[PDB]
Amino acid sequence: MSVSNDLIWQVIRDNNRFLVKRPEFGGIQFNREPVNVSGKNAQRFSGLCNDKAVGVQANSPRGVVLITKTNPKNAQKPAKLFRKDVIANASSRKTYKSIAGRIGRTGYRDDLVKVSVARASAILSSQRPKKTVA
Amino acid sequence: AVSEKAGHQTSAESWGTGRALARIPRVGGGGTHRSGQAAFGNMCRSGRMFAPTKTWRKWHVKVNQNEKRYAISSAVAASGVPSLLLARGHRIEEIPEVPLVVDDAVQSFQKTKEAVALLKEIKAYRDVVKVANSRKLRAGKGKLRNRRHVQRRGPLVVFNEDAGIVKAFRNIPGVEIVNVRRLNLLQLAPGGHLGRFVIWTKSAFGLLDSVFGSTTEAAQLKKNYFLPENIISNADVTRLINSDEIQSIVKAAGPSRVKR
Amino acid sequence: AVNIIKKRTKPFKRHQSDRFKRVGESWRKPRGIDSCVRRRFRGTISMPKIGYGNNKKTRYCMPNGLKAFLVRNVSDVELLLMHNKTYAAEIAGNVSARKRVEIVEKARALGVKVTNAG
Amino acid sequence: GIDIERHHVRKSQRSKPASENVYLKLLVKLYRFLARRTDSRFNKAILKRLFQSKTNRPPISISKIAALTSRKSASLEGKTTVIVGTVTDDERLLTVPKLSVAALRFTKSARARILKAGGEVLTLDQLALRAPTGSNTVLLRGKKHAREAYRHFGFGPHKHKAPYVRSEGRKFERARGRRKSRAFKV
Amino acid sequence: MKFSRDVTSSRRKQRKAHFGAPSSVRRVLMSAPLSKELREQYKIRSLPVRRDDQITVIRGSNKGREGKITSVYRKKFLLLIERVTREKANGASAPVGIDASKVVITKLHLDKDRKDLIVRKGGKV
Amino acid sequence: PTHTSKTRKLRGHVSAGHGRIGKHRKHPGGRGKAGGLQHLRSHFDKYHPGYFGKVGMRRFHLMKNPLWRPTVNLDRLWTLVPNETREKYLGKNTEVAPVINVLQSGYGKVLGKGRLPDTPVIIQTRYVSRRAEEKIKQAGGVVELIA
Amino acid sequence: AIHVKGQLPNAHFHKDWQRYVKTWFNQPGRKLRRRQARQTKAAKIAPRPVEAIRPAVKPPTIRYNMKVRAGRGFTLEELKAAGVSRRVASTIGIPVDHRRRNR
RNA sequence: AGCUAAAUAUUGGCGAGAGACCGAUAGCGAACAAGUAGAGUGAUCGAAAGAUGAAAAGAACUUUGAAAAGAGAGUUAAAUAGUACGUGAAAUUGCUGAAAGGGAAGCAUUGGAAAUCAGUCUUACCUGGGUGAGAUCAGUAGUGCGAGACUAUGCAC
RNA sequence: UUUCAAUGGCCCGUCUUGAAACACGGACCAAGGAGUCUAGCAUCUAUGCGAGUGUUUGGGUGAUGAAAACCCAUCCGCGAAAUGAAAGUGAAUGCAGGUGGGAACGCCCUUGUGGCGUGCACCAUCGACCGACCCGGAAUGGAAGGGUUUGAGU
RNA sequence: GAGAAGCUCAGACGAGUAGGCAGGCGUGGAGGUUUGUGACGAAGCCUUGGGCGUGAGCCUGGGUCGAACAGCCUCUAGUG
RNA sequence: AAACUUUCAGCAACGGAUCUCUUGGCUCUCGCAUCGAUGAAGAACGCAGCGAAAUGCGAUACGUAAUGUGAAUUG
Repeated sequence: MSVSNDLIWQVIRDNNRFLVKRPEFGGIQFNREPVNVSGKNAQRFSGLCNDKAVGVQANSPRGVVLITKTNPKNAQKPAKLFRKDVIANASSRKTYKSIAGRIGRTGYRDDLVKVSVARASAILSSQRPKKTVA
Repeated sequence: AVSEKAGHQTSAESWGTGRALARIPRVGGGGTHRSGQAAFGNMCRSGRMFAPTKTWRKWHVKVNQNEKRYAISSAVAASGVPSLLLARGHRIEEIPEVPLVVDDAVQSFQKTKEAVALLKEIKAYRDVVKVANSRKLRAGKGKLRNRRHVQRRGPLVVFNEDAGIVKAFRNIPGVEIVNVRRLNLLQLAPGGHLGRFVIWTKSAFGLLDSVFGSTTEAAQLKKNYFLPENIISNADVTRLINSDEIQSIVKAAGPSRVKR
Repeated sequence: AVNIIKKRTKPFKRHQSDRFKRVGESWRKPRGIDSCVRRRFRGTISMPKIGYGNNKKTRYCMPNGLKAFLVRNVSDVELLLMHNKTYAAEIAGNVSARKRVEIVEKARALGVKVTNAG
Repeated sequence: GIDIERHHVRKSQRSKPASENVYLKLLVKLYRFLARRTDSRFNKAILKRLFQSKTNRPPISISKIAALTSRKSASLEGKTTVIVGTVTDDERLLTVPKLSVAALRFTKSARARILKAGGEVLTLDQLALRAPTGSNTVLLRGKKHAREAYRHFGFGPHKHKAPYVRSEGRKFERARGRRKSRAFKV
Repeated sequence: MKFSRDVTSSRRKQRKAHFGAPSSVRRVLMSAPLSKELREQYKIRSLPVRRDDQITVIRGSNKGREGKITSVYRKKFLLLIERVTREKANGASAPVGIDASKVVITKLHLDKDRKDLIVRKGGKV
Repeated sequence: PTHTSKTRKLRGHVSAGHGRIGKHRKHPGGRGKAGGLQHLRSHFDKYHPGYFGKVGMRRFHLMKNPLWRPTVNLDRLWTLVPNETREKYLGKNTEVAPVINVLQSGYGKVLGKGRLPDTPVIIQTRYVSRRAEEKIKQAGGVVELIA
Repeated sequence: AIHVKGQLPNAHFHKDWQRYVKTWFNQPGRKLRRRQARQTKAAKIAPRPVEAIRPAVKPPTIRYNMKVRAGRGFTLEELKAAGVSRRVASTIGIPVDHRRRNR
């Protein structure tokens, strides 16, 4: 059993919880779902559609957490569908290598490696301490 | 509808030309503010509105029974897709399985505490928390017309036998309980949006086959009813396009982008 | 976002709105049978036309090359984490002082420019 | 100033189906790719007919399909029949031949009779998989002018068309203007 | 959720009934909860207020103020309490009204009718 | 609905689509369909010929129940029997022939159109056309009249 | 005037028809009231059957003579053949129709 | 010659439950002492008019004035809520400030003068150079059968 | 943003061939203010089913709480047969016919605006069948033979 | 990858009353959704400040204010 | 150079728009059937400690008897 990912995208392309669309700037759209890394509303980036999807989130108090969709046999098991790897407090290079290895070198999603690394870098730069100027 | 006599309960006639006044009818007599004022016009204060609303306006809309069953079947099928539930906003990230079926002992529940405990154990209580947090006062004048509060929709419990499950689950905010034999589209696709979180009982899930039947078999509880046939056998167009049967016969891929 | 050129900076005021106070400044197309603005006689006011449209690349862009994305809470600022170089954050006018401070601190952490900051 | 007459400027063809069916859009997407990446006019014809309206896609019957593929000089013995539309049943045909039919949708009775007779029913995506270019395929259409509106279209003097009548019988447009005994006959 | 046919959830009707209730109904409307000791003794949660009832204010600016109910202004839905006043410009002490639900009774004015009401509610003696 | 109506787009246009010369006055050619012989004759004679006049006899107090006689053709006679009856008799060789009661199916007369299988069949009907009876006899069946 | 396609108009609305417009907003209420009324009658006349036994008759005319429907009451000859008096048939719930005859 | 329940109607009266209706020029004419005030001999005609404040706590007292009131005060979270009272637009008006003006003014294009606003530029990844300190890195070893990825234990100091 | 200078700029709406008009309305401002609803019809489009189609006239789950949603039977409406005023009659010679153009497909020639074979839809046309009319027409019946015709037919 | 409702390249063209069509802006109410805004100040109003859109309009800074209000997908109308 | 006129802005006026509410209206549904010569509907005149309009009442007059609640009415 498998409901088509193309069918799911057609249903949720314009109406779903994680889409933030606004008529400003000619109708911009943003995707906020946890298992999407690009941040834009597209079928190739929608993790609710793609069987194999990746996502990067901030981790408390530091580091990032990589969310990946497991084997499609867990499609009807949402509790077993998502695997979360909390990257420890490692250097930026170590984090990039770990993400690149777990995403691209394993054949999972070779096209999302650059996006995942960039998002991880942005999260780390956001988590860095603030040198307040008084 | 407005009153039939609204705007007509005055005695007024037009004064004609030569009085340096608009030819709209005016109230006769004297000794009061209403005297000499215009009436009977949609542009006049305390007059008659343009095209007064009638009660015999068509309020109800008829739908073919086959179309209604098609919509209900699509809503039930959509409820079994985990991505659609997340799309509709149901917090079902940590629930064990979609569709979610519980034991028939739930139908014999007697307390809201038991119902809440079951929801927390099957990880469905996050929807209840979402509904409780989302409860807010309505924006606009609907709060003056017995519609003060608005909130989100929670899980839809479907049962076969009522032994206390309805009373146990009814007080939980956002939770709607319905019998399997009378599934409602307004609850299965609230707001016209598919992907409602539904919790079935064992008996209700087992009776779903007899309620809807199949494409080739007739439904036991719906006479001469068959499930609709789809116009596409496999809706994975990307797989069909990238399959060997097509890629082996297509011409040169061509340039996806051409330099200026 | 680079070399932004405005074809016109005038707001296309409505005809005779200066003459009469009941006539609003919002543009309305003159449809009179003897209207001179509609016929575009020399010396009259200009009418909005599709030819005045700005370049698609530079359209909707602030003079700094960014686009003012409205933010009402912290989550709206997190929406701009990846689009740091194209979208700036405009805090909604109905946001309280506490939430405004939180939004500013989150945008500063994310490196997102804020238009109505301070 | 340039003196150019603008007569055939805007094309009067659909570039997208009016229907909002998601599965129909999926079929359109598949055959958009097929028409672009193949040099077969069959794929272009299917894509064009996918955009057409309900009136422009008349239904066809299994009797009509059987009659068209069982002509003496036909040689359409085992070829697959493709129609972009609904295939209806004809109860007047007591015995159904073995037919391979591909269509948008099938009537329940027609599909059951085809399967019982030993034939096969395919969707358009299945037809695309089996015959990516439409080889050995009999492409058919329903009768476009078989609807009620074409009985009245073109009504006028000496046109022999059906008038729009509230009822049927005498006292209903069967008088002066319709026979010689009453002034004139049309 | 209300299910009875004789119960109205209309805001208009509910407000009309509350603001138009007669004195007998307003007596029941102006009810105050009993103290923890009173609840554990009489097995009653709340009771309609009465004159010479010992109460302490729970909410409002006059928190912690104990005293007896000087008068029960049922027309204004207010309780006038002893020594709970505010000074005026001329020096007169204008009493300050407190809602019956904003105070808790610490000692009841127990008469024969009050005792009957307690037993009717299900209270012990 | 109202939001997709032409009135919402006609807002701001003075004449509301009815023109500045002819306007949208009250009935300028009369009410209803009056004038079909004098000033609407050009429309009546070209689009509704035969409207004016008398043709035929009058029948006082016509009742359609005695005139009730729906018709069915030969190529649908075998569709009136159940599927099991068709599998038992159609195309087979049995000592008895199936009986098709057209009146019970809801028809008054049997008309001759289309073809019939060579298997014999008994047709019960109030009326039957000559061609229908001939084709049924050719197929081997018989027609017995009922009331 | 008439200048568009289609059949000529035939609207019968030249009277004050808006005064006598009948709405069906009370249809579910009427259905509930009738259901409650027959439930009340069933409880009142229990254990007697809610509906009396009716004879089987052939509807008149050639359009409906091939069907069988329910009649009003049994004829006197039918009651005599069944050994039931007409004065006792009503008591035991058997309707009597003096107009109908057995041809 | 005659009687007869039910299914049927119900813009009147009484009671009740509701609304994808109107939110004070709307909705009944009437949300308020409304068929009231008021007009006509009469038949009849027939309005306008809701909101301080949580609580009057509705401004004690002093001073000026014949008084009305003003100024100090006082109450209040608020008197930018004082009963002429929720907020408080426009038309219109007074004071102050700026500018212009030889029988109209208003507008459009361009620039001048005056006034006002925008930049945080050079941030950020990365690296050259100095020192401090650090549980320490490449290749590895053990802990899913080939290739590859990641985590963990140790070596590599 | 204000103002100055240069240049240009007639008061809007309306009827009208023609308005700046010595043609009409407009002293100012706020609020209100005019293609709506219903019974039909016609074209087009979408949806479901399809020689069928329409559950809501009605009945039941129904008491709980049910103006909703869900289920259910017999009539009936429209369509499946037309023609004639009517009595009446009532649609296959054939592969449900032939001819021309004709989508798609298949086979060749070699690059052609190429030939061969069927041929969906649609149009034009020659026929065949049903009803009406005009015939001959070998008490009642009009079976075969026809026709310069006629029908909103097959 | 670029909302395949997408991306990319190239050419030609652009007056308009009556009138036709399409795509959009704005208003009241309804369903769905946004751990949506808000007494640490919602709506409204004023503004000699700022920004976006050809435009209908929208966002924002400052002042007043005191209780509700909004974005997106649909439904609807006593909607400019 | 003032005064005067015009525009804008800040305060102060005139006015009551906008916004938010609403014991009101309108509409629908459900249930019921009860005026009068034993004097109806309606009209007039009076009744309270301070009461003119409204509600209530009738010289037993914002009312008596009886019944129920149980400490108020309130300026």
